[PDB]
Amino acid sequence: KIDFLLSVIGFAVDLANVWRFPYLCYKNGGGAFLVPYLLFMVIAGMPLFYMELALGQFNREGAAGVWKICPILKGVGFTVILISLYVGFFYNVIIAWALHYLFSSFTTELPWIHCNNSWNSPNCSDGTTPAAEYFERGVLHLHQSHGIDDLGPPRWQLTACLVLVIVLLYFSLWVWITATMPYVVLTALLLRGVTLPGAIDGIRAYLSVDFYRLCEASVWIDAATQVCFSLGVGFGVLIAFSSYNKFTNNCYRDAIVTTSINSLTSFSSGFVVFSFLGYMAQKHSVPIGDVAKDGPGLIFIIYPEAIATLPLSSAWAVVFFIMLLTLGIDSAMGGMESVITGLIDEFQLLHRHRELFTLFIVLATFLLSLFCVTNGGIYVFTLLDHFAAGTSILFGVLIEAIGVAWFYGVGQFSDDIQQMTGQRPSLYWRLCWKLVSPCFLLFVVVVSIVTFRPPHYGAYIFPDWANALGWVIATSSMAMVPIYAAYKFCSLPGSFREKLAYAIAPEKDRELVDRGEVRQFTLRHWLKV
Ligand SMILES: *[C@@H]1O[C@H](CO)[C@@H](O)[C@H](O)[C@H]1NC(C)=O
Ligand SMILES: *[C@@H]1O[C@H](CO)[C@@H](O)[C@H](O)[C@H]1NC(C)=O
Repeated sequence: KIDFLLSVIGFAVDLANVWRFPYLCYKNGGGAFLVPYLLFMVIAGMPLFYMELALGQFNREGAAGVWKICPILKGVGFTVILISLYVGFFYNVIIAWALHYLFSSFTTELPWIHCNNSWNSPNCSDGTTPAAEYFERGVLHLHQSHGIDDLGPPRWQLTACLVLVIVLLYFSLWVWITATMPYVVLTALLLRGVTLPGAIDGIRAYLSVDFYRLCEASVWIDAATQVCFSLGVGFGVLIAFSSYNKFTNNCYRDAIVTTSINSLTSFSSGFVVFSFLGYMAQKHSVPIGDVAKDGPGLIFIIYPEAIATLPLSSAWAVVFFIMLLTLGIDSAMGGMESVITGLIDEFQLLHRHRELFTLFIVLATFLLSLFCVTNGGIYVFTLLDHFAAGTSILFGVLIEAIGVAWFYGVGQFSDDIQQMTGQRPSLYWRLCWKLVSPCFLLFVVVVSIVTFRPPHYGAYIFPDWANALGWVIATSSMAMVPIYAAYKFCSLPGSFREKLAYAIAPEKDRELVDRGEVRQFTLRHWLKV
C-alpha cells in the first residue's frame, strides 16, 4: 500500500507537468486548451497507458525486445530511442538554467527585483518587467544575437553548469522527501496566489472557453502531444520500467489512479500559474495576453516574481529551485537510462563494455546540447521543442497501437491479460484499443502534417532553412520503421508468401507456422472487434 503510493507519486509530478503545461496553456488561451486536453485524455491517453503497462509487464523484455509478437514492426523500438535522445538534448538546458538561478539566489537582495543594474535597458517600466529583462539579458544575453543565423560562442557561465549536470548524470548512471516536496512547495505557492489581489480575473480567464479557437488545429495538436508528454507514453520508458515489475501486478488499478492524479496535478499547476499571471496583469495595467511572451521560459519569468512577493524570499527561492533541479534531474535520468538499457539489451556486442558506451553517449549528448547555451540558444531550444516530439511521437504511438492490436489480436492480448492478472478487459478497453484510439491518432497526424504553423519566438519569424532542418530531424526518427521492415522482409528466406508469413506471425508460433498454420492468412482474425 505504501509502496503503491510512492510509485503513484513518481508518475504524478514530473517536468512536463510543471514546465510545459503552463506554457502550452498560455499559448492557446487557457480553457480552449483545457477542454481538448481532457477530451483527448479520457479517450486515447488512459487506454494507451494501460496498454503499454500491460504489454511491458507481460513480455518482460526490453523496449525493442517486446516486438516478438510482430517482427516486421520492430523499427518502432528505435524510433522511440531516437525521440528520447532528441528530448534529452534539451532536457539538460532546463537543469542548467535552474542551477544558474539557484547559484544566483544566495543573496539577501535578489537580482530579479528592479531595473537598475548593468543588463537593464531604458525601456523598463518597474515597458518590460524587471524579471523578464533579467532572464533575457543577464542569464541568456539574447540581445546580442540577430537570430538563428548568428549564434556566437557559448557562454562559459552556462557551460560551467552543463558540465556539472553531465557529471552528475554520468556518475548516477555509470528519497521520500524527493517525491513529496513539490506538493508542499506548490501548495504554499497556491495559497499566496489565491489570496493575492487581482487574481480573480486571472482565474476567470482560465476557467473560460472561447469557441473561436476551438476550430483551429494547433490546439488539438498541442493537446495530443502534451498528453503523451505528461503520461509518458511514446518514449519507451514505460516498458523499460515495467520490465522489472511483478508478474502478477494489477494493471487497471495502476492505470486509473496514476492518470487521475496526473490530471489533478496538471490542473493545479495551470491554476497557480494563471492566478499569478492575473495578479501581475492587474499590477502592471496590461491585458493578460500582453504581460508575457508565449515562450518556453514562462516559468522563469513568472515564478521568480511570485517568490519575490512572498515574505523572506531568499529561502523560498532556494527551496523552489532545489525542487526544480531534482525534478529535472530525475526526468532526464529516466530517458537516459531508457536509451542506455534499450541499446545495451538489443545488441550483443556491447555486453561487457558498458562504462565506455555510457561515457561516450554522455559525451555525445553534452556536445550536442552545447548548441543551446550560445547567445541565441532560445531559438535552437524552440526548434528542438517544436520538432523533436512533434508529429513523430504521434506517428510512433499510432504505429505501435495498430501493430499490437490489428496484427496480434485484441482477443489474444485480452487472453494474455487474463493469464497474467485475475480478470479480463471489458468491451470498453477492447473497443478503445481496436478502433477509437487509432481513428483519432491518424486524424491528428494528418492534421499536424497538413497545416503550416511555422515556429516563432515572439515577433521573430524563423526562416525557411530552419523549417527544412526541423522537418529533416523529425523525419529522421520517423523513417526508422520502413527501412527495418524492408531489411527484415528481404532477409527472410523462402518465397514471398513464406517471407510475409514469418514476418507478420508472432515468434511464439515457430513450430506451427512451418506446418501450414498461419493465423493472419484469413479474414476472421481481422474482423474481430
Ligand atoms: C542605480 O544606479 C545608479 C548608478 O549607479 C544610481 O542611481 C544608484 O547607484 C542606483 N540606484 C538604485 C535606486 O538602485
Ligand atoms: C526600446 O526603446 C527604444 C527607444 O525608442 C526602441 O527603439 C526599442 O525598439 C525598444 N525596444 C523594444 C524591444 O521594442
